Amino acid sequence: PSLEDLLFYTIAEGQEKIPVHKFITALKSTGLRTSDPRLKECMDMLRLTLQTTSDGVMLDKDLFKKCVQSNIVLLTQAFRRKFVIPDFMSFTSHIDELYESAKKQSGGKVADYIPQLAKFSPDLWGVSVCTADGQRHSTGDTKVPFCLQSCVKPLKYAIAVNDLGTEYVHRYVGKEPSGLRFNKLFLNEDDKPHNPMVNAGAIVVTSLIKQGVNNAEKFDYVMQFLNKMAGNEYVGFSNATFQSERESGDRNFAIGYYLKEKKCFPEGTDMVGILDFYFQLCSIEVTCESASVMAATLANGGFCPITGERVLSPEAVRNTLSLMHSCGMYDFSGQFAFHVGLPAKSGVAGGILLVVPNVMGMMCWSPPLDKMGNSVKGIHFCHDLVSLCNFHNYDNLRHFAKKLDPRREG
Amino acid sequence: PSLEDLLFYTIAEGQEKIPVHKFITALKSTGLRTSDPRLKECMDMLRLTLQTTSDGVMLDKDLFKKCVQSNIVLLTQAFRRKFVIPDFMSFTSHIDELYESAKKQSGGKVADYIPQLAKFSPDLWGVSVCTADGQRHSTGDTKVPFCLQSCVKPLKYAIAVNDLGTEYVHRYVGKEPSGLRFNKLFLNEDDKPHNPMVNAGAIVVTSLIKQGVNNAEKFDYVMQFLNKMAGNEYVGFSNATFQSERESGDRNFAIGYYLKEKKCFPEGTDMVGILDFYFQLCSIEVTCESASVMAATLANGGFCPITGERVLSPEAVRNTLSLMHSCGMYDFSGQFAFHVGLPAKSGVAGGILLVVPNVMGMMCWSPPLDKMGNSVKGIHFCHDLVSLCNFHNYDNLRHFAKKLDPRREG
Amino acid sequence: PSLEDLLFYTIAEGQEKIPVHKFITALKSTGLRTSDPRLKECMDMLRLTLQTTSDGVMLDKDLFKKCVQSNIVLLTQAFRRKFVIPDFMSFTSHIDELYESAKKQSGGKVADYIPQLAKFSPDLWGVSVCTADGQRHSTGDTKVPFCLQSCVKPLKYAIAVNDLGTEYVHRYVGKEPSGLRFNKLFLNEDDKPHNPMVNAGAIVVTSLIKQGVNNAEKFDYVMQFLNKMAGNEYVGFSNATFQSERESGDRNFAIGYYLKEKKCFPEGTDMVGILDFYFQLCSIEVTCESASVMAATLANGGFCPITGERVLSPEAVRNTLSLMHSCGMYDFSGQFAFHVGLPAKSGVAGGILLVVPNVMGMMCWSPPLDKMGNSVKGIHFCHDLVSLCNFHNYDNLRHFAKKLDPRREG
Amino acid sequence: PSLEDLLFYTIAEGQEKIPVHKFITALKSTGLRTSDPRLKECMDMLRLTLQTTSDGVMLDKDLFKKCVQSNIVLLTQAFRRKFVIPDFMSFTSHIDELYESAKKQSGGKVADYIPQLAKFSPDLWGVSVCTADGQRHSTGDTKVPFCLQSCVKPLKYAIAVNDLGTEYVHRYVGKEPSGLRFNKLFLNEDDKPHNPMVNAGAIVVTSLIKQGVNNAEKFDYVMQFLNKMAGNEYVGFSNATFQSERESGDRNFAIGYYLKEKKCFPEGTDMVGILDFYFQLCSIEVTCESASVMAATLANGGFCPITGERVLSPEAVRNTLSLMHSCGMYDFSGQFAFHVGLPAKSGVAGGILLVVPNVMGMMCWSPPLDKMGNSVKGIHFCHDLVSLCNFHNYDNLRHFAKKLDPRRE
Ligand SMILES: O=C(Cc1cccnc1)Nc1nnc(NC2CCN(c3nnc(NC(=O)Cc4cccnc4)s3)CC2)s1
Ligand SMILES: O=C(Cc1cccnc1)Nc1nnc(NC2CCN(c3nnc(NC(=O)Cc4cccnc4)s3)CC2)s1
Repeated sequence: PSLEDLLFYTIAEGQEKIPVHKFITALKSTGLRTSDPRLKECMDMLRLTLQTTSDGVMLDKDLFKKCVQSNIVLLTQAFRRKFVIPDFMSFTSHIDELYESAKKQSGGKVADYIPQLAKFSPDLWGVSVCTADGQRHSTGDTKVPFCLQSCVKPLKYAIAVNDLGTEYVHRYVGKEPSGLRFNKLFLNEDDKPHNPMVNAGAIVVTSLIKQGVNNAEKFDYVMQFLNKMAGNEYVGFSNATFQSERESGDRNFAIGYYLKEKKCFPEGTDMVGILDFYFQLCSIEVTCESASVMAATLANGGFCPITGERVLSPEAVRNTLSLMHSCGMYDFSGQFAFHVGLPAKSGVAGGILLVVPNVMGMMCWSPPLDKMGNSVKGIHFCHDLVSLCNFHNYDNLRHFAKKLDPRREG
Repeated sequence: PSLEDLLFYTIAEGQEKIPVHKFITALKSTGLRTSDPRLKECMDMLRLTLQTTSDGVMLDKDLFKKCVQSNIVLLTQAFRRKFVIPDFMSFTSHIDELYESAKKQSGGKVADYIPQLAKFSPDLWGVSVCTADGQRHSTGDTKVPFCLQSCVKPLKYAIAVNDLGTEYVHRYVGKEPSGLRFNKLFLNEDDKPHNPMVNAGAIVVTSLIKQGVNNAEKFDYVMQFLNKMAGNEYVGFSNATFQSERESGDRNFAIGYYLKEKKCFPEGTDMVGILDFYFQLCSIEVTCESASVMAATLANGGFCPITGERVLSPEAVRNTLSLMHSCGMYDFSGQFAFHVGLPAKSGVAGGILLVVPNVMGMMCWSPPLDKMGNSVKGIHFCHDLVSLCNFHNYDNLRHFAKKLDPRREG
Repeated sequence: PSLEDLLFYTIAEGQEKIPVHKFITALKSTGLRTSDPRLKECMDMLRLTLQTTSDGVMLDKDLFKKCVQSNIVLLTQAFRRKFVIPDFMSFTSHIDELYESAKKQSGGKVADYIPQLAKFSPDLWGVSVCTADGQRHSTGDTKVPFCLQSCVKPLKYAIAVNDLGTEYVHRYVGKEPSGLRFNKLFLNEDDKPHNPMVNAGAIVVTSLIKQGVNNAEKFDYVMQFLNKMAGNEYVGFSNATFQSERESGDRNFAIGYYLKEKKCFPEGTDMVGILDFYFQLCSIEVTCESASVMAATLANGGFCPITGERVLSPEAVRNTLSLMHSCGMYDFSGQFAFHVGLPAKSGVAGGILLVVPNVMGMMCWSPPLDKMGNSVKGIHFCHDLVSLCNFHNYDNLRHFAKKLDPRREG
Repeated sequence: PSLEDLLFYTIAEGQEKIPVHKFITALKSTGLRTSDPRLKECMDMLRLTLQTTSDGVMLDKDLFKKCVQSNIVLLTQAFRRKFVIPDFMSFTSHIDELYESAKKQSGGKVADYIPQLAKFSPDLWGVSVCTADGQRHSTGDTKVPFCLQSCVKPLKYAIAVNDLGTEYVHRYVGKEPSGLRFNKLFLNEDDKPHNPMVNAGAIVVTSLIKQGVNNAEKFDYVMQFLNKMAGNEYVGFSNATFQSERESGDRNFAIGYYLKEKKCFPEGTDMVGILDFYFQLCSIEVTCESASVMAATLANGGFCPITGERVLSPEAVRNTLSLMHSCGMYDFSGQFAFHVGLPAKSGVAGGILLVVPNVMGMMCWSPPLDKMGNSVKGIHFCHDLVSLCNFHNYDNLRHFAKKLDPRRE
């Protein structure tokens, strides 16, 4: 016996050779993408042999085995229906009506704080899925770049905990939501910002990453880090949005100066420089496809699902997902933690970085904000998602009424 | 083939009959207890045949089939390692070290608010486990009764949601934590108490249960409900602490009068009576074993693990562990949700009703409280439990560092 | 060939004969109810032959032919999927999600003008469907009686036109919406009330039905008419709300006196009597199921869908849905006609008698009104219904984007 | 089996030749025209073969399948009587007497506001039909050009909603009829014009189409759009009527200035320029044949029936037909909505752009207006049309007394 031939016969279906197109649509139907980095040796040796013998698209038992030999384990799990969502193509059908039912929520106002987020169309709306096994799906404006704005706050918090540890990082920032009037206090009773998901806490966290080095290297360090979270998909930077947050952030200068007064940074901090490094991290660009892999990295204990690389410590991922649970959606956070129960994080460009732990990561994006600062279609979509599947933090995996469980068979 | 004899041959050893004592120690090894209600028919048929032959206590393939036939389904998955914790014997050993390393915490103050919760010894300490499949283990003072006090707050909330629905119940009480700033206000900004786990909201929740009938019937109904949650194990009532909580609750009279003047009850409420019903519900007695079954009912989507009866709707259990996560441990709730990540609920008698969703339910009890009102040994124990197993709400089930996962084998 | 044998084998599945329950569940799957009046000969001879041999309960070619022969035309088209909605069982599933998402609409104020509409619970909520072919479905509090109030205005208008004709009836009442400046004037520029759906016009309409006869017979005639419109389902009368609307309708007395002054009644009118008759018609009781059949008569050209009886002339049906289109939802009529595009009529009890011409009739009921006077959940439902299917008056039956069309197969 | 011969055998009538005229008159009898754009490949190859062996007008089994092969789907539905109106030739017979009894309205007065609508004869009267499947018929003066005047309001409203969407567009214009003591207020209570079908509302919608660009491009953009709506039939422009409407529209200037005062345009609007663009859009020319195809695109969910192209989004068509229902016939709208129940739009030149949804589009035209501004022969025709068939918005498709159903056999 051998898994290469075991896999060979499962696609061969009693015939003696496999057309390679029949193999890739079998592959593409599992939800994997042929561009997947863990499939690259196999696609290399398929493209080589559809050159080697350009006659017959067809593959004998060793022509198949020489091609899938080096990734065979991940193709067995794909074809033996062992991915976390086994019937991925029903799931994407469901994603599609969830996307298309959120698509007709009219309302919201595009953030017009700066000329750069007024430049985005209200009818843009994209959602991208990446599961803990690399299965992907997108619908809508998923390859359109936009800035994370404060979707970067969990990502930089995780990096800070990864290099520094929870105890150090939480000498300087709290771990609870403020209370839903204190939309306007900077510090809790211990003179620490309430948590890493508010501006005062984010600014303090930004002050802890890669100390002792200038703002050019730190930005690279976070970008090197954000690159691996996305399995090297698109992570960019829009200098346009940086310059306009550069002279329209009197609040962050207010927070920055208030924090310097009450001695909330580590010794030797250049506060004004930390604000610029902060403003830059907010102008970093992604698409929903790029970002959903970042989200799935958090869904997968800190391992990038499409590379197998250890990006974040499990301690870092854990803290980041518990604070996104409770403080991730501005004033809607408690309502969100009750009704949706998923770690999510919103940003003013229209992003919602969503994580369904142990299953998948997501990014939803539509620029029209509601009156608390959260993308309207994102909020609607994430409600309909939990109303349809047992993904809520406190749904039961055995008795879940008439919800769906994409993790299961029939 | 047939499952009854298959089970016969796995116990029989290739030998020709099974001593009845070896069947029961094999049974107890899975963590079940012979008193299990879903095992009643099978233990009935053992007591019948241990009358027939008062020596020759060994059992045929056929007579083994005679007793186990009618509970064979849950006896096989018991013996095929298909319970949520398959190696239950080691897990309780680990529970045992956790219990006995928490046992050495000197500190804490026994509640002396009343002559009845001060009359309890500081050295009592009991921990009880019930898994979603019915496996049980206890260590320490697990069978001595004590009152839930405000461990009953999630339970009566669940009942309320069960009968009325989330939308009705949350016309009258919020669903967010108040904030470690607004721990001293009675109402949120919408003139509703912040959440069902603080006295102002609990009192309001108590006013919604089974309206239109007098307080004697109401108490009976909550007691019937608490009976099903515990699989008909011990739930009692201490008239002593009822009289001493009626004699010292100017706190609740203040809250009640404020809620009654401010139009926060449903119309036709006899507020002063509701306070008595409220005081009554807090004086209800349990043991840690009884209460852990109550807890496991919540861990199990609303099905009592030792009877299989659907007690609470999944909507009620989901909401109840969602509010226990964010508002369950008084001012320690945010620190608790961060470090422990389990829905828990504390009470001044020394109780912590703990839930590991999809795994197990628990009750720890030791009357010495810390200065936030939480049992000292209870808090220490749940820190050590999550520090040892990947039970935290946002641990990953695949990559989890140096933690242990009792759900798996080798 | 034979129409009965053809049906026999289509259900028999090639097997022996048909268990009587298999035919009955097959029947209910088309959406008809065994209570259907045009099915009653077939059900008479079903229980007639289930006394024949108290156990079979299986049915030959010629005993199946024995029962269905006399309704065979209506049963084959039901079983040949030829009703206006062929796959009725998903459609009701969809109605079910529509009902359950509107059920979460918090808002509204229950009418407290009278002690009789304040007595209703804010959470009562029912929706029920009857198609032009008699297929029925219900969800929620559909069997609870409530008064039509001014849902009766289209019905009595229809009665009036049926007996007198369009030209006579519109000597006394207009046929346009007044305009959202003239929501508060009684007469249009021709000294006629603007249309039959506002109180002055309804009051005038009440003055033309069965003139020359006393008010006791007049009420009987309208009740006989409403009986036929509902296929003899529930139509009642609340003398409480009648007595309470006559003691508090100074508005209507003002209207009556003004119309009497300006000579807007037919000669020989006892105006004060017509007001009493008008108040009576507003206190007529229905349930959502009864009233939805009334609606379905209007969807069906004036033929009762569950009896085949011609109740209203097509001239009356056209005009009444033409006026319900433009003047039916008080001040919300123009906004409703735009977005919903369905003839509807709202009433203060919380009813919306809604009609999808050529498809189905409906009645939704929830007592919370919004501040234009229309049931909140009723309005939300009719928004989502049209947001989901191509039922809007000026949707296209061929190119309709991603809307659904329950009228079609695949 | 295969469709070309199934069609061949249905026309051949068991015989072995088809004269080409027998196929073509069979074709016209369905109401299609040989000029139909979705038939031109079949007609190109038809007289190609009446050139190849140009004596012998007859068609073998293989020669018929060479000619009809690329348009076969639309040729079978035509011949299997599967168009929305199957007996088109009786229906047009009915259209003929409906036209001919309306020819008998003496009355009305021709618009003489400008010398260009006074130059038209009161006895001009044309009606043209285009069904949602492209079947056509006309009677009378159907090839005579005239301007849309305010027949353009539904068309440009649709263009705006197609590009802008319902919610944006109705930030600037209401969606209700005002009420008929209020044929004279400019703005409703939210300071928006009542609806896109009155001059103040139309002027505002004209201000939302293709903002930020010059007036020549804007006009071209609307002209390209109207061209697709008519399947590239006649859409013109009367520069004469433009000069006389810019010369005599002080109320529109009155309206324009009032709307400027009350902040009713989007920021950066050159109002006086928007009026000029508005005056141009009103002087755009059509015939009743061209215009009936425009109507049928609205009858057909936004697809031009004689080209198959998607021109308007289904949302745009829906909104434009709801507002033509209720505000389309000036002060006569409510009476028209009641008795006729069809989305229609009238114009000062004498046109009525009529739509029977899911069936057909129409344009009736006779310049004599009545005292509310609607062509008398137009209004009379549309009463008798609905008086004869179950086309009213709230007729029943199953029980309709003694009316006709041209949709049925
Ligand atoms: O006469 C015609 C025909 C016609 C055609 C052409 C020219 N003229 C007449 N129609 C009429 N029908 N009913 C009439 N008499 C009623 C007296 C009782 N109501 C009221 N009276 N006063 C009121 N005040 C306010 O509402 C305050 C307010 C708020 C907002 C706007 N305005 C006012 S409401 C209704 C009127 S007149
Ligand atoms: O006000 C709002 C908001 C609003 C809407 C609705 C209710 N409440 C508030 N909208 C407005 N739209 N237009 C306005 N001003 C223009 C002034 C120029 N015209 C005229 N002037 N005078 C005129 N009367 C006559 O011709 C003859 C006549 C007849 C009857 C009585 N009296 C006189 S028409 C056009 C209107 S205000």
